[PDB]
Amino acid sequence: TTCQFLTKAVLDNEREQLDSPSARIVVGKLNNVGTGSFDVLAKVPNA
Amino acid sequence: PEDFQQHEQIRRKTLKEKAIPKDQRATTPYMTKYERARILGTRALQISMNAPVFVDLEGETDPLRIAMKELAEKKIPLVIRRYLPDGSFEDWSVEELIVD
Amino acid sequence: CIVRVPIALYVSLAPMYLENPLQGVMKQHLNPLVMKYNNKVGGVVLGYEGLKILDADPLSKEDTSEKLIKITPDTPFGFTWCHVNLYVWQPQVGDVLEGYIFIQSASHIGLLIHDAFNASIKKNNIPVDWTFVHNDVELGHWVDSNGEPIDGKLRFTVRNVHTTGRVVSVDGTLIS
Amino acid sequence: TATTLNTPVVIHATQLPQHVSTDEVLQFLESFIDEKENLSSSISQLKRIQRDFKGLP
Amino acid sequence: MDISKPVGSEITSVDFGILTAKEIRNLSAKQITNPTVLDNLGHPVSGGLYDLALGAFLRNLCSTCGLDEKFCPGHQGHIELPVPCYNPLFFNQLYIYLRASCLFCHHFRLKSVEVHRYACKLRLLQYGLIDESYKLDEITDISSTLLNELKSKRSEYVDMAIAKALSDGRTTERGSFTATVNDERKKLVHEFHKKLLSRGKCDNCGMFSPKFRKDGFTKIFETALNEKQITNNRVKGSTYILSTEVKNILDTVFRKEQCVLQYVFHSRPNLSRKLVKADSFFMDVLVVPPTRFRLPSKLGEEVHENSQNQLLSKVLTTSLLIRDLNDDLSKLLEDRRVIFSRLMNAFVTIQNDVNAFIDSTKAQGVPIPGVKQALEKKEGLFRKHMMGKRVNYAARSVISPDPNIETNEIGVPPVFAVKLTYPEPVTAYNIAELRQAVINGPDKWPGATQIQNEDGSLVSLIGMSVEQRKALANQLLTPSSNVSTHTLNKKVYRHIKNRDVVLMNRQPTLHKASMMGHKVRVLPNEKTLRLHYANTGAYNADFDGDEMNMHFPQNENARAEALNLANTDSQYLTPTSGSPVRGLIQDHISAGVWLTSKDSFFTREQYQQYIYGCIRPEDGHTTRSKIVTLPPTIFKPYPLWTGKQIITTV
Amino acid sequence: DRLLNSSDYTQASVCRECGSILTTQQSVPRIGSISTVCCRRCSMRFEDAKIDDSQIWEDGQGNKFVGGNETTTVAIPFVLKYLDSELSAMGIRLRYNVEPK
Amino acid sequence: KMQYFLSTGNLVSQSGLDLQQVSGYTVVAEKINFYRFISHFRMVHRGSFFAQLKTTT
Amino acid sequence: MYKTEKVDLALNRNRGDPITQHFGFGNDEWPKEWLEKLDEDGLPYIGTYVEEGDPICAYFDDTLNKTKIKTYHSSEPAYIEEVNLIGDESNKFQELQTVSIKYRIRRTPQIGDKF
Amino acid sequence: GVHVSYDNSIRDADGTLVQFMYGGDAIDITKESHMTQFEFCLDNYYALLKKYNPSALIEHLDVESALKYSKKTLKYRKKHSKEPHYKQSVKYDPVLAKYNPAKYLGSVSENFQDKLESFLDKNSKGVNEKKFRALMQLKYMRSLINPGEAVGIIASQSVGEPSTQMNVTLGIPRLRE
RNA sequence: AGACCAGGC
DNA sequence: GGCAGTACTAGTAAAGAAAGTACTTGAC
DNA sequence: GTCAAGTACTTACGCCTGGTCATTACTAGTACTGCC
Ligand SMILES: Nc1nc2c(ncn2[C@@H]2O[C@H](COP(=O)(O)CP(=O)(O)OP(=O)(O)O)[C@@H](O)[C@H]2O)c(=O)[nH]1
Ligand SMILES: [Mg+2]
Ligand SMILES: [Zn+2]
Ligand SMILES: [Zn+2]
Ligand SMILES: [Zn+2]
Repeated sequence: TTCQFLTKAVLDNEREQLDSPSARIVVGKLNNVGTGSFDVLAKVPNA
Repeated sequence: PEDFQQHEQIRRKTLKEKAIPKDQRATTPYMTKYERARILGTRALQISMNAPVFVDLEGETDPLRIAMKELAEKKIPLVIRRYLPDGSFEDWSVEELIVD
Repeated sequence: CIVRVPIALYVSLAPMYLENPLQGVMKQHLNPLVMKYNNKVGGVVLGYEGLKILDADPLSKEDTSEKLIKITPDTPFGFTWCHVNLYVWQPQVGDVLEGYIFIQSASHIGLLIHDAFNASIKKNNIPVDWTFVHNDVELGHWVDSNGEPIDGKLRFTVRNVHTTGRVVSVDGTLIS
Repeated sequence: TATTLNTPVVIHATQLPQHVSTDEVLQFLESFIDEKENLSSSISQLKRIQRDFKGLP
Repeated sequence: MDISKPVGSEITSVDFGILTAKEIRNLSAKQITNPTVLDNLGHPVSGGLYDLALGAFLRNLCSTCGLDEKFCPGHQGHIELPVPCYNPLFFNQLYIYLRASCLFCHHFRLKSVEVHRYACKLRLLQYGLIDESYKLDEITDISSTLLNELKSKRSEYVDMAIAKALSDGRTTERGSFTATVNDERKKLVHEFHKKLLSRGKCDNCGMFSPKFRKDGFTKIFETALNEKQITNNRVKGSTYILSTEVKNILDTVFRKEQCVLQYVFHSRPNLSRKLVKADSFFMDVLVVPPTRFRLPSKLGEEVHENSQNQLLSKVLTTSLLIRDLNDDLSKLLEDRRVIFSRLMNAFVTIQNDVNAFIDSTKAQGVPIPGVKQALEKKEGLFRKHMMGKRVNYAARSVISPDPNIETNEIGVPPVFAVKLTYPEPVTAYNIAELRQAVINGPDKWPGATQIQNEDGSLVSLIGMSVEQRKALANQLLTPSSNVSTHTLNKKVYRHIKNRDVVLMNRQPTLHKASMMGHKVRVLPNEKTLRLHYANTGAYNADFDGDEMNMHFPQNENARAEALNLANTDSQYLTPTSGSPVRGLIQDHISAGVWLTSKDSFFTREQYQQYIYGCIRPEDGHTTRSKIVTLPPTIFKPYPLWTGKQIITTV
Repeated sequence: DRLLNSSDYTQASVCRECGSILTTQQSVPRIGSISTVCCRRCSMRFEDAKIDDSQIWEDGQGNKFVGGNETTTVAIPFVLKYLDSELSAMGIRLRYNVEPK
Repeated sequence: KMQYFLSTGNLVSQSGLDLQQVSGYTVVAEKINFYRFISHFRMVHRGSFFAQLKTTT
Repeated sequence: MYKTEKVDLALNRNRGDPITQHFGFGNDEWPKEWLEKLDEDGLPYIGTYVEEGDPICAYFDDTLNKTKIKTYHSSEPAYIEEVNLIGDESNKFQELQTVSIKYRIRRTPQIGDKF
Repeated sequence: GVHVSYDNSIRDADGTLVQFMYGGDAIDITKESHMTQFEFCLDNYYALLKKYNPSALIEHLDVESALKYSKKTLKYRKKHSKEPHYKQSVKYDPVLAKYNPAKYLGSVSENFQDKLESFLDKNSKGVNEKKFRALMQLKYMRSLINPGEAVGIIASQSVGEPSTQMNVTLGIPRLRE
């Protein structure tokens, strides 16, 4: 029922944080499960 | 000039608030199976894009075997930012994390 | 009219500059920025001064040498915010720019500002009583109200600044 | 040309521009060539303005 | 994706809003006006559905960006609907606020203090104050002076509870929206709409409003007042109605009750402070999609126009008939009735066309599918082209069983080893083996099919001789002459080697061990995949004609996951019970009964033949660099071993 | 890699203050000028807004006007762009607000 | 109109016949085999309505 | 495996127009590479070996003044067994527009074949 | 979207909390097979000690603290817990609810403690009694579940895949109810 | 890109 | 020699044997 | 205000390879021919 949850989102003016795995494939994000449950930082020696 | 100066301070006050200090961190001291698979993958992308290799290349041409060799002597200059569900984070470097 | 802006820029960082992160921000982003018209300041960048990488974790000092760069998940290139001062030559309207005359033609009196920046004064900006001669030896000289050729310096109010093309140009006017 | 490898992603002026005098420009141009020469078409043009507030060609 | 082309910006969130009519007159490239798609001689007519301002169409440059077919993204256009019509996504909620509202004072028909009771409980549910909304309800024919004193203390409790919770580190000024406050908000709006619809008289000024009737879609009716209670409307001192008048009512109702409807239509606090309007429920402008997204199908000469062009033409056909019906009214009973009864029928058919464009099941007249039904089910858009997709760099073939493969490897054919390819950027440690691969060519394993230059350019090796191809082998590790591309290096799309990774997959993927990451080993002879027998019970794979997929991952983040994380050696135990899924199956189990029997005795030539037939130290199975053996079970008359003692030294 | 990178990867340009996938488009440059990426929604008409020679650009029709140059490229799937095409035909607006602003 | 019935299988009837299904009346004789070919002339079917049905009796 | 496809040059016209597409070779500078597959009638020889990209038939076009060729759109090689000249039945006697061509494909039993 | 967080506390993608610990003990199903096979792990003591390496894994740990509170609760529950559950004002949580089991050595579940102290009481078998209980608590801690595990996919594949193997309702009609 | 038909596991 | 009848032509317009919740109209 | 059957909109393993047939009536027009 895609356009029943669609109307209930636009009536609520519903902002979503793109957390669910079904919402991060529609918009093309890395998942928050497993490998994408953290970030990688690189230690650079010079300031 | 005035709005971005205020917005930069809010972006950096609410990012220091989410920073857990090194003596108050309480996650696991081990490096998980998901952190190992991304450290070896992110480094092998860097090695193939001409990053300075810190280990000796004994004829190995695979960029993923080199990052596996760098992890054995702990010569990977990377840091895991372990996210908490609040939005807060803990900075664990690869030299601190113990394997297996 | 050289002015100082401190800016904040969000730039990439390739893995070949992991040992030299200050050198990689300069060569990739700041060195192709000098002597070009930048849109988001309002002039031509002369040079840069005081490059500081904003460290990703806030719990360390700015005194520290080792800093953190957040790696993109898809690509090995890092990304970081950086602060640097730009000394940038910005001309605007109404200012008076001392220039050195470069083109002797009947269409536009071309002049170089600071011997680097192109400029010109259009014919409709030039009044009626300033005439031009027909030189056949070499494109001659402009006889002004004093009855003498103009050569060297010519101060003028600025009408418009051409920013869209390759180099910057100063549409100037001689009337006030 | 005009890529995230060339240009900054987002560029902001952080503070209002304040005008510098002649002495800070000549202090800069003797110091910005000092670190860089020790973009060569721009160093060929930065010396033209460095030799402008001092002398004359 | 290209790892040598980064991106600095990321989408953080989305939010669903109503696209207003003022935006899509500024958004629009060009308004399209006549219901002819393309005229004679194959050109698209200017002003129609296929237009050059809406995108480059069929070997012709665009009229908005001036680009060709491959580079024009397509542009937004619109039509001008002459009357405001009903949006079918919002009609079930438009018919709630068209009902339940007074037509005389233009509030709702509730009392104004109970409409205020939901105005400030929903404000507490925008912020993270699920518990303070019930303390608010504990505040208590009636004169209208103490009701202002009642509305004051309820409004001061909210402004104190929001101030306290935002100060005590709990709620952001963007509010808190968890899952269990979505429960209490959906429970509260459904209670509010149910109580609006059940009112006899308007409790602000006490007289009746005529009840509206909806039989089906495309129309609204109001009923005449009863023959009994017309007396109430004389002591205060059926009909089809127009969609401009329905809008004229609700442009007054939403203004007299602006302080309440801001919280019904917002889950989170409205930081934009935009007004909520009745123009949200109507659509005075249709947006036509870009012409890239409605290109026609083609099968030889059988070229048919798209279904959306068939539906947007019928709106434009009615949108010109409704203007030609205004010819006589612009000139001006019998000359007036026949031109008005045919104008009102144009109001219904332009509604029945704007419904049928959006929803095909709200049409009437096997129907042409609308824009709702390109999204709904399997064979929709979320389930056919978002959650599941067709992929590049992937093969499928019948599997044949194979021993002599090291239980984590797959056996790939030569003709899969030629086609599938991997981008290796050239470095100081590649130009020994990646110079040899580019010399071999597209048809010599291990070879290469393409080189990607630093500029993003791409040079194919297919139509090239070997003398032209060795010259490009000396082009790989060169310093770039462009300063703008000085940190980029060339990528050689080499073939799949024996060190690459492969993700195998057999349908139905009932659990995660039915999609594992195998290593590779190429095989010289035939066109089939080769699967070891320890993997045959994890995929539930037999060999009576099974075919199964082979996905070849394209970067180092994915090679490090199907070797370490989605690996087939990590999937020994299944997480259902903790029981293994991997092991030998039919001939090997029947052979260990005979080998480990007491009758099995082996002489010295037999015993040492079975060890090197399975260990083979040069492939790296032993751990000693020399095969150690045991003393035999029997020493006299001649030395014999045992099948127990086979597996002991194995 | 499967569902995004090797199926329908595109680096489309996004307006930063609209959050709009399919609004921004290529400017038609001049002789010697460069073609910038620019927005249709947050750009005002030039005769409506009566300038510094860099905020002004022009369509292919000849409609020269001045406005939104706050835009950038984001890696999306192409089917997200087709979703916005269908969903804006319904009258629904999507704001793809991006983090570096 | 018989060639349309035989090439498609679709039944077009205004005095709608006594049997339930409306499509799937003609099937291509394969000649992919001879055991295939003689099997078409001995097979019986119950109906296409009984195919998309939940019972088993 | 015997596969047959019908190449037909008259499914893009109607009602007595001049037939714009004729089998055979025209008088232009068409490349002499495909005399190996095709006869002088623009029809292929019996028994020849055809892989992907080889021409199935040659026809001269009148509206373009060019000898186009249709080609064999299959990745698996085949041999041409028989070529049928399907002639049209009418009172006006017509040049051929329809040709049926049968291919044979060697299916030697490879591995992965079901017995 | 439900998954193990770094709190060892499984929760949904939007942040709402499903459970405080996976299974009540946060141990992985694919790592807990030989966890209570104490007769197998005693016979293979010197070979299992190499793969867990106890001496090199003390510095990043707190060996001292979780073992003490695991004795405050084991002594309390043998003394109490003859009464039924409604009378038990417990006064002490288990060491999983107070101490991180992935960092604190000896922070084990109560069935693991009550089965190790039931095994090692009965039979008395150069490995002594205390070096075996110090290696099972290291075997327990390494057999913890990692943060980030897609648990609810695994939990829903562990029901949907054995359902294909299939006077009251029964089977796949019962799972639909 | 649908309809119907024939299969594969 | 030119008129009108037909036969065609290409042209542009209409097309019956399963499970559950949720809304709601019926009487009282 | 309310129970109460009645009316209405929803799903209904995975993906894989083939083949087929997919607008029709009619209506007005230009041209063909029989005719006087
Ligand atoms: N999801 C589906 N899987 C199928 C289907 N048909 C076959 N299969 C798969 O292929 C395998 C075929 O097994 P069979 O249906 O032949 C049962 P059978 O008694 O023949 O097993 P054996 O006697 O051991 O060969 C089985 O493991 C299924 O997982 C189907 O229609 N759907
Ligand atoms: Mg099978
Ligand atoms: Zn365009
Ligand atoms: Zn009223
Ligand atoms: Zn904009």
